[PDB]
Amino acid sequence: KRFERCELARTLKRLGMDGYRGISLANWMCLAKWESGYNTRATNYNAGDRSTDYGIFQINSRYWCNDGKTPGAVNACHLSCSALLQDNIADAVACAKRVVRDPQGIRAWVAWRNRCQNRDVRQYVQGCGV
Repeated sequence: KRFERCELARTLKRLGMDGYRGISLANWMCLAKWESGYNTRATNYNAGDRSTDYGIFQINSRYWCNDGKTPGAVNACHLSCSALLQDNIADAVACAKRVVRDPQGIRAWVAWRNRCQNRDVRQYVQGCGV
């Protein structure tokens, strides 16, 4: 499923993302936009370390979810990576919350640093009624 901008903004808001650990909804939108283009079925294979990035937030299998094919990986969100490929993003959001509960926070995603950190992300939630 490829969410429409505002559709996703309200979806994230309903799931408790707005201001979760100090992160505004606009930042989460900016993350999803650059990570997957709002696409829940997005996946990126990293041939170098044999891990795969899953879903709307492109969450990595080495640490966050289990796919049974990433060497010496852990499953911190205690989810099968399949859970991160559903149209319903509740499980993915629970995992994204787990990710930011770590020391880096939203900085865990290099894409957020490159495309959202110290940028104007207001645009992502304008007109969405959030």
